[PDB]
Amino acid sequence: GRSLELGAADIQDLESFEAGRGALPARAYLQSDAPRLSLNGEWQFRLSPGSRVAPDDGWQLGEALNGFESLPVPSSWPMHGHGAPAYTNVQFPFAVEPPHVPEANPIGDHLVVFEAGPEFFPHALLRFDGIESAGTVWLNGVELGTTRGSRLAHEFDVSGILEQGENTLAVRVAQFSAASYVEDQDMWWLPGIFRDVTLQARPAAGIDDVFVHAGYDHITGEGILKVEASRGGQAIDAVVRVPELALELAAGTEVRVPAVEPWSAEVPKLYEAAVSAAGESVALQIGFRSIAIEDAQFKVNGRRILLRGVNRHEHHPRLGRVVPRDVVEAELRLMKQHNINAIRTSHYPPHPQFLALADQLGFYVVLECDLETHGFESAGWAQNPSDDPQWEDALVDRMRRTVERDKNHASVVMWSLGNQAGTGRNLAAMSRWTKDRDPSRPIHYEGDWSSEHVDVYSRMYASQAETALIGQGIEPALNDAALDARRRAMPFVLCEYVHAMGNGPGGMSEYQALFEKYPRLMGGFVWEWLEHGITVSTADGVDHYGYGGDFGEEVHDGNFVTDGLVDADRRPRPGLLDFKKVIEPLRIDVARDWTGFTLRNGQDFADTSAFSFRYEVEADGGALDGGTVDVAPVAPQSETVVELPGSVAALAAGLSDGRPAVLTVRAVLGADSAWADAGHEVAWGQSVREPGAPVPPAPVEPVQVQDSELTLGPVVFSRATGMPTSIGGVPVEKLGLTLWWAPTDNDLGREWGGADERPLATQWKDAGLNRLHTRLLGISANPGQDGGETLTVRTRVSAADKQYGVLVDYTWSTDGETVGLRTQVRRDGTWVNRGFEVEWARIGLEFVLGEETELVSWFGQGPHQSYPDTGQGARAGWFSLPLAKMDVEYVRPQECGARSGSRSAALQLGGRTLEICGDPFALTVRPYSQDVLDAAAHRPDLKADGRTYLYVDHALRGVGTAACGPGVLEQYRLKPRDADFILTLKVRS
Amino acid sequence: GRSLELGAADIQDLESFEAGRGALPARAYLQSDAPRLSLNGEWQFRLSPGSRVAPDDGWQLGEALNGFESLPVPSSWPMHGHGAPAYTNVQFPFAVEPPHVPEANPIGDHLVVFEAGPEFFPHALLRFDGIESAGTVWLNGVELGTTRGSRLAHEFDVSGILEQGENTLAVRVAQFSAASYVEDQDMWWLPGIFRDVTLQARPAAGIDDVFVHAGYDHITGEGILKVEASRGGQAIDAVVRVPELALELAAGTEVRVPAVEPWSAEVPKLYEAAVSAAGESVALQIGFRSIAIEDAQFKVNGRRILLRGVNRHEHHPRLGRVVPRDVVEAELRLMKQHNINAIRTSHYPPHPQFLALADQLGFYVVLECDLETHGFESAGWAQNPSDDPQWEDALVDRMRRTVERDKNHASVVMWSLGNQAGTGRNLAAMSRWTKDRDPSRPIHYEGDWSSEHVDVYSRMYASQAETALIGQGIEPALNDAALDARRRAMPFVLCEYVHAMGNGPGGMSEYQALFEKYPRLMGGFVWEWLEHGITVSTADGVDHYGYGGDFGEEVHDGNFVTDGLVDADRRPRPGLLDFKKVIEPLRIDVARDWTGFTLRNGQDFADTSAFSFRYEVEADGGALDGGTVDVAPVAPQSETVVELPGSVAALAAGLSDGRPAVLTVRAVLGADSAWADAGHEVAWGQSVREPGAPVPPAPVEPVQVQDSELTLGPVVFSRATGMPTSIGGVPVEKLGLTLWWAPTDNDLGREWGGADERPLATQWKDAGLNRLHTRLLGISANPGQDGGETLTVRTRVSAADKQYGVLVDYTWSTDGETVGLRTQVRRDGTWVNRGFEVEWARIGLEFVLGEETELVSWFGQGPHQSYPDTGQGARAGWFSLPLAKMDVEYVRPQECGARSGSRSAALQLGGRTLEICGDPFALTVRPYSQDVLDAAAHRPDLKADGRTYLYVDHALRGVGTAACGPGVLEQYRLKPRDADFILTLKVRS
Ligand SMILES: OC[C@H]1O[C@@H](O)[C@H](O)[C@@H](O)[C@H]1O
Ligand SMILES: OC[C@H]1O[C@](O)(CO)[C@@H](O)[C@@H]1O
Ligand SMILES: OC[C@H]1O[C@](O)(CO)[C@@H](O)[C@@H]1O
Ligand SMILES: OC[C@H]1O[C@](O)(CO)[C@@H](O)[C@@H]1O
Ligand SMILES: OC[C@H]1O[C@](O)(CO)[C@@H](O)[C@@H]1O
Ligand code: NA
Ligand code: NA
Ligand code: NA
Ligand code: NA
Repeated sequence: GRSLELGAADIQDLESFEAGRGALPARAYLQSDAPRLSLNGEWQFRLSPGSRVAPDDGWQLGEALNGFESLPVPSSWPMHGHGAPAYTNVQFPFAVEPPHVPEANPIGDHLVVFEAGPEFFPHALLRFDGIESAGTVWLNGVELGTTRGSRLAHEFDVSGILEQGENTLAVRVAQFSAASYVEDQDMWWLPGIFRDVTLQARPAAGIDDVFVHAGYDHITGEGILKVEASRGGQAIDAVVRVPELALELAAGTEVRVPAVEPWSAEVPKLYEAAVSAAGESVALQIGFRSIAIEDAQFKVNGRRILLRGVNRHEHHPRLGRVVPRDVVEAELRLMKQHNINAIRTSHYPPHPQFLALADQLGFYVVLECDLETHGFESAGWAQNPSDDPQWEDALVDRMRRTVERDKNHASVVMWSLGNQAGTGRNLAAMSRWTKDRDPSRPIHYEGDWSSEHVDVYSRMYASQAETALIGQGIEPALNDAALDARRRAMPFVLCEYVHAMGNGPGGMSEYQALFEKYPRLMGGFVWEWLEHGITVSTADGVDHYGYGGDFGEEVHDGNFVTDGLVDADRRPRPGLLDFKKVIEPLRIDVARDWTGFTLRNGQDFADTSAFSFRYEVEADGGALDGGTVDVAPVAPQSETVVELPGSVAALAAGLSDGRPAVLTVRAVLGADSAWADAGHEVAWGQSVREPGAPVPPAPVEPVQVQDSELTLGPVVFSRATGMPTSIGGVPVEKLGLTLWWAPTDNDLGREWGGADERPLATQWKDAGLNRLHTRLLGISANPGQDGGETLTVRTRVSAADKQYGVLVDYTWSTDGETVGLRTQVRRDGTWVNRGFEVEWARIGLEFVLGEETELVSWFGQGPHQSYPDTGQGARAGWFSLPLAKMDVEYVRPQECGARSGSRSAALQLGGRTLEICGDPFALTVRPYSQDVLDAAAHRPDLKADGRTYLYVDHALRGVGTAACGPGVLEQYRLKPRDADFILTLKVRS
Repeated sequence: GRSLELGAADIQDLESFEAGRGALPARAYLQSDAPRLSLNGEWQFRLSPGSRVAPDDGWQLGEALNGFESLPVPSSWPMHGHGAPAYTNVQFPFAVEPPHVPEANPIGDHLVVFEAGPEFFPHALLRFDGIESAGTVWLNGVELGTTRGSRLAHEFDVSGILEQGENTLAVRVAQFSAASYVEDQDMWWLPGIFRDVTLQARPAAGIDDVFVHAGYDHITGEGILKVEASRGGQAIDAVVRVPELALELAAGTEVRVPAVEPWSAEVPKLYEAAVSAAGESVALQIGFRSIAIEDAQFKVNGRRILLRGVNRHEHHPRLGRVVPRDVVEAELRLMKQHNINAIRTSHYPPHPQFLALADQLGFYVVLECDLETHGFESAGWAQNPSDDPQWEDALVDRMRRTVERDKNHASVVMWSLGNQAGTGRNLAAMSRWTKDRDPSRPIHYEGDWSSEHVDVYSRMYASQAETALIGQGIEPALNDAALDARRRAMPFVLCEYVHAMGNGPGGMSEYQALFEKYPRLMGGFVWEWLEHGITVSTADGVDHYGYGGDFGEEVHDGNFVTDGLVDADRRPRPGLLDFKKVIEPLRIDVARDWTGFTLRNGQDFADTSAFSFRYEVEADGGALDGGTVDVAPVAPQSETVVELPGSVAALAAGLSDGRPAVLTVRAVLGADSAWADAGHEVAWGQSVREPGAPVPPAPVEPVQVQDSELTLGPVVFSRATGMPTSIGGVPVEKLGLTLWWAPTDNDLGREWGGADERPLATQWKDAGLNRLHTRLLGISANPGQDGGETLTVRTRVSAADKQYGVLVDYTWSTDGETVGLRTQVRRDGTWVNRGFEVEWARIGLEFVLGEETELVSWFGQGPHQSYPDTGQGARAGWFSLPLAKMDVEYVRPQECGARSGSRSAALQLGGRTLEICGDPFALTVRPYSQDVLDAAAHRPDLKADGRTYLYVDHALRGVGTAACGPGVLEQYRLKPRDADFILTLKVRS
């Protein structure tokens, strides 16, 4: 007997190493006057759980369809109730045995009917800009071919198949195929026809492909122009016209434009052009720019540039991989509004419409091929497609389609072979093909650290320390002298750094100082631009983002998909506010005497003519003075000192010697730009006259003693515990020391190095920092002033089963009006647990009040959160926010919302108002406890309990980027130590 | 100013290093004719959360009590709604800063009123047999004293305080005190007055203490008798009478009884005696026995003994530390019924009534002092009370009270200083005091491996391998030559071994063989006798046991308190059934020809006269022959061969050469004993004629092919998957390979050694063994016989993200009646993950049937579960049980219920009956899946889903004792390997 299994034919095709069959030559995405009909819209769709059960019932004819239902196209079909999204980071969701596919393989059959007028005859084609991951296509029942390369475009000739009038298009899509083994990016698995489908006419004497070459000679200022045009792979006679430059030339000839204005991310000058043959005309946007590497520097138009980058995935919280155009435009505007100038298309080519937007708004684009075999690493890279000769044609095809589609856009300054694909022969073949095809753009690929087949040295998450050694050209040498000589002559780029997951990222300033200091350093791209949160609702109607595991995944990686500077709806996270400041292209150093400010132009090409420089002096009441000062344009990388009007300094000299006041100088847009309105803030700097130290109240009030209570002015103490039970009428339910916070995503990551690789969160739990207990040692009153007394309460704080502890003494004093509180902390015993030193999250106090807080106001850093190694974007001033807005809406709740650098605070408990002053402290106010915060997996898990949780911290730990990359830097760590700090409290009813 | 805190006086007393004040001389627990009044019953009780808030409102007078309510005494008050139980193993539930106590310290005020008649005047006392942990006692308002030593007795003189008529007793009990630091046993923390309270009259010319000395001369057979009696610490004139021995002697004089019958656990001969003065008489039970160590052997009455022991805690699932007397008697009977002969009072003296029961029923008792400082280990033993001079008086007091109370009982053969208390000067002081006081009993203590201050070498959980080296006297030497010479001359005891947590314990047989082989080995005590489950109910009324964490504990150790041979209600676990067989005191080896059996008397003193030897031959239908055979008494440690009646062997010779049959020889009690009825089984042995190999059915039926289904006789296959969808009408929902089981408690423990210390359960999860997936490679029919065909289904099984897999081929054959299934397993790729070899739990098949199973029957080992390194108690025969009874009711659900050694099985699905035959396999049937079993934390989490989960295993892993002690032994491990095995199936409707 012979075979009896079902569907072996479909599965054999899915297991194919080949690049897909039947498609036209890969070419550029071109704006053409040829008639076109978009087939996007409502299609019919049927889902089958595997190939062996996918019906073979002639559905491709579209007649008598059973089981089909409406579905929009383009779409990621798990976003519409057909199956569910599934998130994995590295691990494959199927057994690793290439090229084989699992039995559980969603098969989607798509069908649409459309009308083809006489414009699409004799010749036309069908274009698919993306199918995840394996498509088969029929038109009127005849097979056109298949598609491989989920984020790449495929075109099929329908001449003689397309019929006048009604036509029926059928597409079978398999989620998984052999191609899934090379599409293992860290993101959601989402099958579907997720990009545009277009019917295009191909008139005779038309234009199939165009290759624009627009160089710039920064010495002469000339533009070097050659525009290739071809039909069916052969060069053709066509006319290229550039009206603005008074140019008419034949395609295929190189000319020298006497003077062009060069293209850059800062000044994205574009010239409108058209290349036309008898039967077709293509409209182009030409940006003249040349890219070169010399003296170990990445240079554009003769100047080293600094990349202020992000890694941009394509994701939408409700449509999956389908990003509507208005979302693309909005988010690119938002990037510019935060001083971003570079984008890495992690880790695949974007929607083809993205390229023209990058050209127009101004971004340096690393365009990356759709290739990642990350899941093979855990097996020592055994069977890695990148080094398997059977995969060469498939991988070269991926690179070719990547290069051909976008080769005409000035914004693309580097080609990238892929991401986390190891090293191998097929990667070298992709580089060789690209170098031969387009030598005008350097090659990028991080996976091969030897850098044998690339033109820049790229790394991800290298420490600040190692980056400094690379910046100096003193990194350790490669074992191969020839390769080392090559790599040392390359400029260095961080294709991913300062992982922006949750609270953070920390340590951005230390990287940036190196970027500004060492020319070899090209800059870096933050990981990543957006969180891939998927919107989920409840019968309550409450909306929250879901992540890995929230969709039934047998195998997932949790919330590592929510690791962005903005949430899935492009709401900024605090890290973006800080990032904007870190990469600001102008440096403003306000003089302490308020006479002027130093201004350095950090841009690479533009001067300062685009900015209006404005100043304001704000005080306790409000603004005292302000205006605008004229600055002679400052050349790029140049420096000057700007005088402020004499009234500003005189105003500084006239203050009371205790009055706080802030002078802020800002650089805003003088006029509307393509990405923001006039007045938009780009850079800023401050100088502060800080408020004098607060006066401790004279201890003139005595301590009144009762059986179970002590009273000292407005404070009533529980005589049993020694802690206050109310201050001026507001109930105090608990007061104690804090040393711990609800772990951030970073605290949950392993900090490599040392024999201790427990995450900091685990070190804390093992140490008991989350379950502190306090023992009362004694209560004592002492002589103060004029019959007054101070009340000292001695305690020891520790945790169950631990011998180490801390002695805490609270000294209370009052004049009847304000309350003086002095806290003294002293280590008792060695703070070591499980053989390693315990580290602290904080040294602070937790006040639990028995009433809710409606409003929180403070003088310090704001408006958003700030921790020791973050908060660059938090400026000095007076701020006020409702309680809900003090919080930060991370998908997985975690420590957040602390306002470091606070000098004074005011909580409003309805009619009463609680004020806190003292030496600089961090402020946090929450309607729920830390234990509720730590336990919560999603924001709906957080509930108010009618209380106010007030945190006053004398010291804080940094947050770092330990979820992926460096942990907290040394200077921001918090090791157990003795400490003392003073506060003052007061209630206004 | 000076102090203002509350309750400093009470707290100062709780923090005291002293042994408690005001009590009478520690003495023996004596049965006296002096009038006594038990004050047990309903008391009044008030709970306060700490000393600083415990009222000082004169409640001791019992007048005008506010906040008091009824509570029984004795009691563990968290067992009655006042607070809650809390379980920790090693870790202290409070900060470790001796002698200080936490602010959260439940304070229980107890009060009772009683009448004192003229019998209690002039002199009387109050006796407290246990208070956890610190008691203060007032009678009619006057303080008698305090108590320390929670499981020790205290007596207070009330002469001149006790008043004629009504009296008021008030007791304040603090849960925590300085004493808690030395009472860190692995058990529930349970405050309360948990043992009897008694008013005793002390007539003039009475007897306060008695010290019985009853030695035995095994050469002459003489008894060496001296009975000390004293009053107020001075020897007194008193008469000792022993009627059975015709003895009248003065107390304080040693005499030589010409002939006594010696006492042993096997023959606990006791002589009734009375010692009397003018005003009081004490009734004693005297067992003549002498204990000695010679030639590195622990000897009683001149013979080396073998300890068949358990560690006995005192626990009740609803009363806490209060064990009712009828429960004590029942559980001690149950121990004897399972061949146990020794008890360790882990880790404190038991209720005083326990000692007379041990004397009467016959146990070798290690009586252990109330001392354990385990929680100091994690800090390098810093501050350990065992070596702190300030604790010497407190610890000597503990030992003194321990020794004095029970010194008169023959069952106590060793004194133990404590448990897991490290090493230190105070332990040496406790040993020195004990040696001087009672030299007739050797000293035990495991904590000091050098054994400097003990008379036996004790260890816990030493591997079988190290035990064998110790048995041979070739263990590694101590650095001190003098101490090494001493320890090598000591016999060796395992005070705890084969940890009996969950499924297990495994490896009991390997220890036992060493015990029988090496005289130096004294035996061992299983950890532990009982699970400390606490009963919990729901509104449903369903009862289940709770463990650590189920009572709100901030700090707990989960289900490690449920680690016993019986559950809290004394229901046997399978481990006890196996243990009974492992330690059976007779060895019965049935001859293969059924002519007779070898019989070895494993006892140390008794012959075989107490046993009736019975035989039976059981066959498929039922019993064929049986009767009783007369055995001449066999001396201890002697051997003989017993002939069986000729009809037995002739019956063996006459069987069909394929018929299964079992000959069982049993040793039962010939007459009622004190611990069981006549006919109770003590030892057994078997000889089996196994059934012939099953015949594979002739493959005469062909394979019928259809579009979506294949049929081969009674099996219908899904043509898409290749798996059967029904066999003879019973629906099959899934069929696949298994390599994993729901981790046992042992699988969750770390196996120390090797660079891999992940628990086996974690190794499995990391390896994906719990989430296997199967890919279909092909289906093929082949020529069988006379037009019949066999159907082969080739598959590959792996898991997501893994490259290793296994190829599984199912060959199906049928003659129309029975179904022949051959399974072939072959490794594909190296089964390595996270750098270490993957191990398998099993090689088997899981059948998921679409109907429920009411009954499971099989021929194999039973009735209870058996795994490769367990099941010693499972004997060969035919068994049948309802589905619920196939399961094992472990508190935390886990893998259990497998019946290894099965030759045939019959599941009844209502009207239809599914039969499985084949070479030996393991059988398991469950109404729920493995994923539900693994997820379940308590038995209510298990739910039936209307299906039958049938597991047929060709190979199984052992279970070991890795939760604490050795993991699975080498010969029971299951490393990935190729395998093949045949089965036959058949349905009877
Ligand atoms: O090496 C550490 C291990 O040592 C063994 O002897 C014993 O099972 C335990 O103490 C365990 O912790
Ligand atoms: O550049 C054009 C290239 O693209 C392909 O057509 C893929 O369809 C190849 O056949 C050709 O080489
Ligand atoms: O014609 C523009 C470009 O496209 C090709 O024709 C092939 O697609 C190339 O030969 C040319 O460089
Ligand atoms: O053996 C009697 C011993 O017991 C104690 O009374 C404890 O109350 C000690 O005072 C005495 O030494
Ligand atoms: O009297 C019996 C035993 O008890 C004591 O009197 C003290 O309690 C000891 O002197 C004696 O050995
Ligand atoms: Na996050
Ligand atoms: Na991620
Ligand atoms: Na258990
Ligand atoms: Na235990």
